[PDB]
Amino acid sequence: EYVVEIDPERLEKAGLDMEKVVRKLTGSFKSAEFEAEGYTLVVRPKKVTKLSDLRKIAEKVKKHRLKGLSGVGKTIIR
Amino acid sequence: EPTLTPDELWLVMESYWKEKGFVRQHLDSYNAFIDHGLQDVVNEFGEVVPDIPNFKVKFGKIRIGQPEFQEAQGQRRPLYPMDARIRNLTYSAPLYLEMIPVVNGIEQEPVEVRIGELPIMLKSKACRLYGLSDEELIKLGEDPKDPGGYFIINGSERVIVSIEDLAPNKTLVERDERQNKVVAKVFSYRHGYRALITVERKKDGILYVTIPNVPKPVKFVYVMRALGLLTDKEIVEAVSDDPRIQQVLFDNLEDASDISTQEEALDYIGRLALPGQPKEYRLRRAEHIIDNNLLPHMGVDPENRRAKAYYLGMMALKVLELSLGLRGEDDKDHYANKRLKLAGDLLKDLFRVAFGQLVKDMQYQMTKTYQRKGERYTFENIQRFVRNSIRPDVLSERIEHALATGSWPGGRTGVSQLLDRTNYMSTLSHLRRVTSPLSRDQPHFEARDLHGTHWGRICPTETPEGPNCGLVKNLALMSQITTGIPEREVREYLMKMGVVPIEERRPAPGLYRVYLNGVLIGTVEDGRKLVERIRADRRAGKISDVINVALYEDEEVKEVYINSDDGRVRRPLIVVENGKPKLTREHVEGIKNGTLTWSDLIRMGVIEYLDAEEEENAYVATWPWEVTEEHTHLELMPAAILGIPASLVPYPEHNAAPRNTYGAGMAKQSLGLGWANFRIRVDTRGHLMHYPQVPLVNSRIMKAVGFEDRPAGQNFVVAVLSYHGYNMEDAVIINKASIERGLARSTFFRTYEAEEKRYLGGQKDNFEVPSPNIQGYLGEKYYRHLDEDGLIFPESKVEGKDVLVGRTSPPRFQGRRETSVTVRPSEKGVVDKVIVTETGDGTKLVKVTVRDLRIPELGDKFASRHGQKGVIGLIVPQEDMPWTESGIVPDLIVNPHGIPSRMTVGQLIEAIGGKVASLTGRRVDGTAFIGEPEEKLRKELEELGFKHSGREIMYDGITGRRLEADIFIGVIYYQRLHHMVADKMHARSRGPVQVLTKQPTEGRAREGGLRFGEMERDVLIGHGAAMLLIERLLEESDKTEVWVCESCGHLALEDKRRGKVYCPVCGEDERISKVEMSYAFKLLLDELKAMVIRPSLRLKDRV
Amino acid sequence: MIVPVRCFTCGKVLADKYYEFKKRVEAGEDPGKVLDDLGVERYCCRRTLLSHVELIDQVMVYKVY
DNA sequence: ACTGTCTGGACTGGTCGGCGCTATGATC
DNA sequence: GATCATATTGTCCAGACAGT
Ligand SMILES: [Zn+2]
Ligand SMILES: [Zn+2]
Repeated sequence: EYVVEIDPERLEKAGLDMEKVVRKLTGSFKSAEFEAEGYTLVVRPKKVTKLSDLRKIAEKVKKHRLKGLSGVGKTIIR
Repeated sequence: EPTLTPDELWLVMESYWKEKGFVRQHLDSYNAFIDHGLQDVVNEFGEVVPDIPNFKVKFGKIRIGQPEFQEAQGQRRPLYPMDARIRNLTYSAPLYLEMIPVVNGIEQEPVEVRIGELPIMLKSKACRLYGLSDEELIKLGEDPKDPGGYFIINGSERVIVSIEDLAPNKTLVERDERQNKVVAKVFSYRHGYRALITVERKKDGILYVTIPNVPKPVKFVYVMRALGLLTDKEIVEAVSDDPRIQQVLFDNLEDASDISTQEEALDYIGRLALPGQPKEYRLRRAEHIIDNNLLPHMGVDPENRRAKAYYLGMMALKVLELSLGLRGEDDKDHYANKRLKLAGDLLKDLFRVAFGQLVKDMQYQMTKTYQRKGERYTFENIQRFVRNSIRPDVLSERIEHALATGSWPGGRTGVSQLLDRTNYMSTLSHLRRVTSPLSRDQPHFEARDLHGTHWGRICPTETPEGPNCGLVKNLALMSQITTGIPEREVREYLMKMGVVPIEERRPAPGLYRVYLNGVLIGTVEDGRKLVERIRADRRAGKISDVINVALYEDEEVKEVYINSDDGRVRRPLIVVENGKPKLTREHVEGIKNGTLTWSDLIRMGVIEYLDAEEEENAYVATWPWEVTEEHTHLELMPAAILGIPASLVPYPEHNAAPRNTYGAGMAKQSLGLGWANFRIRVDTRGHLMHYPQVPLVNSRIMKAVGFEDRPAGQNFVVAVLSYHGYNMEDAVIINKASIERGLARSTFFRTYEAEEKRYLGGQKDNFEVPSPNIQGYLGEKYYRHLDEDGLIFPESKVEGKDVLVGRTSPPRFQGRRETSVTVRPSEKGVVDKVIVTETGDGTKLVKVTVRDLRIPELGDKFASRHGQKGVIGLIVPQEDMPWTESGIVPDLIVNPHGIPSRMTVGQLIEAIGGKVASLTGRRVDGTAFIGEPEEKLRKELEELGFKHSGREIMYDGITGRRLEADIFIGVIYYQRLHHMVADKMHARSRGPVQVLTKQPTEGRAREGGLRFGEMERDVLIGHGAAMLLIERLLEESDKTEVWVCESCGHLALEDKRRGKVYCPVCGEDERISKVEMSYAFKLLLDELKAMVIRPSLRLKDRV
Repeated sequence: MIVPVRCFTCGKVLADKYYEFKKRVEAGEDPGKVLDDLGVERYCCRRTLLSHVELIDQVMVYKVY
């Protein structure tokens, strides 16, 4: 499974903590267990034994939006 | 030792151009095609098996004889290009291929039978002009300065423009942003057939394979299994061994695990190709599709099918690495991945198609002869049986026709074009022209724009305007195109140098892959050492200069590329080692003395040809004084990066790029003594300058090119000044006395042809003055210039619609028709010459060349060499023109507003240089980056007694007073263009109309009208002019009256014999009304009725 | 193809002295001094004489009749 | 109810000039 | 020789459609 490591500096711009980030996928993804180890995000499988379903669920985490609105990319202030 | 001078490099470049020339690519490609291309095609076809039991005919050696022509009587005589042009004959030579019949497996006596006529390139090895001196070419009616390299088909010169295509059998990888996928494509070539094999990876991680004549992309794993590999492990290491690549492959075959055997994948392929078919039919269809479409360049036998899977694997890696960031996306416009199909390759493909059709025709002929006569007549004389079953013309009419209309087999079109004969520059530009297969209307931002690999290969400025911009380019002056060499020798040399074969050692991350012409051949431990050894051997003359070696050393992948194929545009560069160029003063002295040639310099490795792939590893120095220890090459001539017409511009670095492009484009439209044999030529249109002049400010390359011997313009004393507003908006003012003195005087020649064609039943045309009793008599005064043989006398003044050749035609289905050849209604002149000869069928042919004196007048287009163009605004008398204090009256006056707006400082520099050259008597060099400096020119102008700026004190020609401003007057080379107002004025009131739409005809030759397009109608609507629009579109173009039935709206029929109008669909002999409308609307109604649509016209009262 | 009779700017006759100028140029002398001694002082006439190239000899070889 | 895919259509106007093509394998 | 039936069947944008 994916062991996600994120840079803190980008987290300094999104304005939210890592643990709350976990709260954005615990309820949404009830088929997987999400754990936080400092600045590293580690997921745990409930019942996963095939590589086919890993590639059908790893991209759903990435496509999930933690905060904001869908379809929003860059943002600048003038 | 001195660091050399650009003059020595210019001498070396001049020697290079003297040894090779400017049409070397066409001549070399045609020589390669003649020497082995015909033999390669013949060996590829091999033999013909007709429907005869236990008998076959195999093909032997094929040769080509001298260019000869057989007349209608039957006399075979040597053929010359001038005779072919005059008599409308194709300059071709017979092809003799020996045929060896095989009876019961025993070879018989060979039979040498002509299989057709192949057109001969001018000044080629198979041409009669090869090796002839200037006097010999003069005695044959040929210009010694003519470069050749073109074909004469039906008396018209045809030039094959090179085609900038993708590299064959090379995989190019790119990413589609809209599709969010990584796509790799290869154009595999086999016997003139091109197959686009595609491997893609979508967002789901699966790999799809696109095969032609297949409607849907199928999975990569399915083709990989059907290609010969059975187990999953075979596909696993058929691609690579990198763990990421292995894991991607594991995911791929896990997703595609539903099919495990070859038969199921073949069944899927056949079902997708041909749905609703029996299983075995789909199986054989899929097998044939895989054999003849899936990478045909690897072969067609199933034995190499497994190897095709290997070629699939090298594709998958290329897809995978770009999908994982290991490698970057290669540039599609990079010239390392681009090849240049020359005339030789296209001729080989056309000859292959024609020979295949000839082979099938001969097979049908022998089958028919055996079925009719039987075995007794067939085998009693096998020499005569094979010869009589051959129709050579069937081949010939396929070749020359493709060289006539420009249409090539396989959908390629525009390959052969009419050679431009406007002047000396246009023909060279057309002979050094490269086109692209991309559509002209398509916006190709990444393809039309200039590329960094075009340095030394493609001219950066000389490009056409409009939709042809970017897609049509010209070869650079230093551009060199490779000639084919046997690849087996190169592969053997590479293997013996220390390259481990691919089948012996698997690729490794720590090993350098070796590629030969885009095909991986193995791996080596030290790629850099191998590249250095190959370069040293090439510099030592051990191997040919065609082989080019490059090394790509990235942090992830390492590769070595060796290229020895055709279509690679290269440039010569001086090898620099340890900061010292290999070219010394001794080599320059030997070149100047004639003891050393350019090929000698190439032999010792002092100067080497580099393509785009090798130059990636090179660090070139622009100037001989800028060489350092890290520099690897030295530029020979920085001014040689421009094309032949682009070098005509003096000081192109001082002008804007669009201005330089316009000047290069208009250099081909100028008028001058292009050819010394213009009077004997039979060109349909031509121009001659009475007093052509070589420019005083000319680049040194123009002397080597040959523009000085064949100038196309005159030097004009131009003063930049506003004169009564008649030079406004790019216009120019010319001197009346200068025009009357012969300045810019031109003559326009037009050639008309008349053939005494023979029809069926013995009917034929007759060359005689038509009798007034016959119909179609134009008039008594129209034949006043005809002789008793129906031919016009030379040196006879003619006008519009004047009869030149009196011809009478047999009547259709009565008296003989009139088909006399007449001058154009808007054209006139004096008959220059009359030529009487015969065509290929023995019929009489009369060509009349008529010349018209073109004195410059208002509307005549004159252009400078820096893109400054305009028409004559006023013919000002000399007494009214201003004059300087030195007593100089300008021959031209240009507006001062156009000079700074277009950023044209090169025109001012050229004016200063022309004045300096005229005052000193020494020609001023205007070569790019090595020309005479502007400040030096101003210095000598000051030393000559004139102002530094070139301004002179001028007096008004009318008032006689001194002008308050010093006017800038200098000598600028101004050329007259072929866009004269005499051939551009059109005026139609009423005349002929089209037989279909009852509308005015097209163009000016047939007295056509002027098109009032959709935009004109729109702006007339916007103006609110309803009646003006009615008068224009309806009352003046196709006004007509029809009869309409009020009961049903159908078009009523009017019978003149009965004298009554009635509706046939309905009856209604009373309620019929006349409606005025356009004939185009009636045609539209007829089209709708033909399309099973009924338009019912509901008539309404006008009030 | 042949030298113009008069200068295009002022009508000064130059065809008479062109062949002498061409002969002196082929002898290695400076064309400026040759023009100076021949009376060709204005640079327009010098333009006409210098920029002209003889080409009629290459046209006479192609007979037309 | 969304989402990627298959299918269909258009790609500024005008002008000058040229080149070239629009049958054939049986039958008496 | 002179005739004669036959002569094969490139991109981008928008609307409609199986699939989940
Ligand atoms: Zn009716
Ligand atoms: Zn003068």
